[PDB]
Amino acid sequence: QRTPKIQVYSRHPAENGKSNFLNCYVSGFHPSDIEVDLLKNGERIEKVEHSDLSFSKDWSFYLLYYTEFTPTEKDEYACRVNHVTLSQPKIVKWDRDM
Amino acid sequence: GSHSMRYFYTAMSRPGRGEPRFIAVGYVDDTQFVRFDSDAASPRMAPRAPWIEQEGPEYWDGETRNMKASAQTYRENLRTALRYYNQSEAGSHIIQVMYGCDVGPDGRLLRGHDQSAYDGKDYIALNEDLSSWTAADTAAQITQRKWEAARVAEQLRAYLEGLCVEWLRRYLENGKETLQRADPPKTHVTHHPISDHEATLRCWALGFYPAEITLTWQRDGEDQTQDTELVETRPAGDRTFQKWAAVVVPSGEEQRYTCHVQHEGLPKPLTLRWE
Amino acid sequence: LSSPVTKSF
Amino acid sequence: KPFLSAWPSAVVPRGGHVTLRCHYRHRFNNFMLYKEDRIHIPIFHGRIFQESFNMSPVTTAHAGNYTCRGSHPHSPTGWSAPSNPVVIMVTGNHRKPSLLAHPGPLVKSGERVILQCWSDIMFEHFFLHKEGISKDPSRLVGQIHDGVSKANFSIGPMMLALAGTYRCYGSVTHTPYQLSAPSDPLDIVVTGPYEKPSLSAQPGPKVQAGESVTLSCSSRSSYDMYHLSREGGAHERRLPAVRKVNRTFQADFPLGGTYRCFGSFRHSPYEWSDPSDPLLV
Repeated sequence: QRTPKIQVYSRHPAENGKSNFLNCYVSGFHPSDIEVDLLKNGERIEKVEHSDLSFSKDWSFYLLYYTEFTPTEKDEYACRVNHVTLSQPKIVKWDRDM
Repeated sequence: GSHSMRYFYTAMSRPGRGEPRFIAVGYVDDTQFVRFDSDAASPRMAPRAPWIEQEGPEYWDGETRNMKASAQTYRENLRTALRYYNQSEAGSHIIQVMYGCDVGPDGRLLRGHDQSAYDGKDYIALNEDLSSWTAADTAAQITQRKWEAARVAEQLRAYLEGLCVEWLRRYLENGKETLQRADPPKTHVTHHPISDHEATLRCWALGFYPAEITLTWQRDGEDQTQDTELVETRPAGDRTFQKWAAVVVPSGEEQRYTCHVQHEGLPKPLTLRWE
Repeated sequence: LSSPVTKSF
Repeated sequence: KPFLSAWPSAVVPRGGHVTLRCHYRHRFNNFMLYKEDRIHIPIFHGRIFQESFNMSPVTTAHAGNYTCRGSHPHSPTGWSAPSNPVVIMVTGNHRKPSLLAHPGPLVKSGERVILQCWSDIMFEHFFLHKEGISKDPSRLVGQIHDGVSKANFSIGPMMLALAGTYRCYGSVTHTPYQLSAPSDPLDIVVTGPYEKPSLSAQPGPKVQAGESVTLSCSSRSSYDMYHLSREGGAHERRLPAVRKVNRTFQADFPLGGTYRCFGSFRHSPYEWSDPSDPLLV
C-alpha cells in the first residue's frame, strides 16, 4: 500500500484579482480510492473537477483535481487528501512559491 | 519521432461499495485522447482531446463495443484472481493493464508493450520479442499457460505491428500542431532566505510540452545532483507541464550557482542564474 | 485504437 | 445516493441468510429501509438500522424490492435520496422446474446456446441464475403450450463470464418475489480457443471383455487436468495431467463407446480446450 504525494499550485503564475486555475495533483498512491478536496479558508470548494484515473510505470495512481479561481491577498487555499494508508487526513497549503 | 501510444485499464472490485468498475484511458505521448468508464449511465468511449473529436461514428461505436467486452473480461478476471490467490470475496482488488507501441521518426514500430498487474504488483508481461510471456508468480503462471495454449501472443503481436502503429500515425497527423510541436519551458529563478546564513534557490520551468525535461543545479560547473531537491513533474491542466529544482546555498555564494534546463522546445539548453 | 485481443486470466 | 447491496446473494433460499448493506458517505451505518409499494413508508415502523441488516433465517416475508436511505443530519431533509433497488428473491416455495440446454451444455467459444426452463406447473415467470454471480437473474414470462409453461433463455456469444453452473426457477402470479425450489443444476462449459489435445487407446481401441484398456489424453500445451467424455452420456471423468519426458502433458484413464478428451487448468473448471478428434472404442 502506497500513500499519496500531494502538490498544490496554480495553472498560471498567480496575480491577485486575475482569473486562474487552482490545482491539487495527487500521485504515487495505491489502491485507487482517494478523497481530495480543495479548501478555501478551511472550507470545501464545491465545483471541483478531476482528470480520468490513470497510473505510472510503477503502477501507482495519479489524479489532478482542479477548479477555476481568482486569487486574493486574504484567501488561503489548500488541498485535503484522505486515503487508506493515512490515519488522518493530510493537508497541504497553497504557497505561491511552491 | 519518437512517439508512443498507450492504453491504461484499471479494473476494480469493491464489494458493498459499488459494482465492479472498469476505466480505460488512451494516450499519445503525454496527451490523453480517449476515456471509457463503466460507471457512466450509458458507457461509451469518449474523446478527451479536440483532434479526435472529428473522428466518425464508426470509430466511437467500434471502440465502445470493444471497451464493453474488455470490461466483462476483466470483471471475470477479478473473480478468477480470487481463486488463484485463495482470497475472500469480501476484499477489494485491482487489476491494471498498460499496453501499446513506440514508433520512430519514420512512423515505424520500435517497440511493443503489454503488461498487467494485480493489487499493484507485476502479474504478467509480454516480452520484447512479442511472442513470449514473463509471469511474476505461480498464479500468473496459470494465466501464462492459458495464453500459450490459446496463441494470445500471436494476436497481440499482430495488433502491435499493425493497428497500433497505423492508428498512432493517424493521430499524430490529426493532432500535428499540438502533438508534434514542442513547447519550450518559460523559466525563472527565485530566491528565498532560510536563516541569516542560508538561502534556497529554486529554478522554475512552466508551460512546457512534452513532459520530458532536465533541470540541474551546478556550483562552478559540478552537478549538485546529490544536493538538489527535485519535485515530480506535474500537469498544469492545459496539456502543459511544470517542474522545479531547488538547492540550498550559503548566503553570498548565489553567483557560483547555475540552473541548466534541457527540453526539445529549446533551441539551445538554458543556463540561468539568480540576480 | 484500443486492442481487440481478449486477455482472459 | 447510497449503494445498497445483498450479501452473499439476493437470490436466497428460505432458511438461509442474506444481509443488506447500505453504503453512504463512506460508512455502512445509520440507515432506513423501504419496499417498492410503500416508498415513503420505512419498514419495521421506521427502524433505523445501526449496521447491516442480517435476515436469518430467511422467510418468505423477507422477499421483496428494497431501497435504503442514509442519515444526513446537516441537510434539508434528515436523509439521503433513495438508493439503487435490490430485489431479494426467496427460493424453495414451489416444486422445482426443469432446465435443459440446446443443443447441449458444452458450448463453443463465441457461439450461442439456449437454456430452456419448463414445468407442468403454470409459472407466470421463469428466472435463470448462474451460481455465485451477483448478476440479477434473467427473467422471462412463461409461455403456455400443451400443458406446460416454459421459457427460452439465449446465452452468448459464449465466453468465460457466461460459463458456470446454472439453475432455473419459476414464480407464480401474485408472489413474484417468491421463487420455486431450484431446478437440477446444469454446468455450462465453454470450449476453446485452447488447442485441442490428442486422444489414444493403449494397447488400442479394440477390446474384448475382459482385458484392460487405458485411454490417454495428451498435449504439448500445459493443461493441468484432462476430461474424458463418452457420447454415451456418463458424467465426464477427470484426472490430473502428468508431464512426460518428451515434455508432453498426459493423463491415463484406465477403463464401449465414442470418446473425446478436453484439457483444462487449475482453478478454472468451466473453460475447456477445443475437443480432441473423436475416438471409437
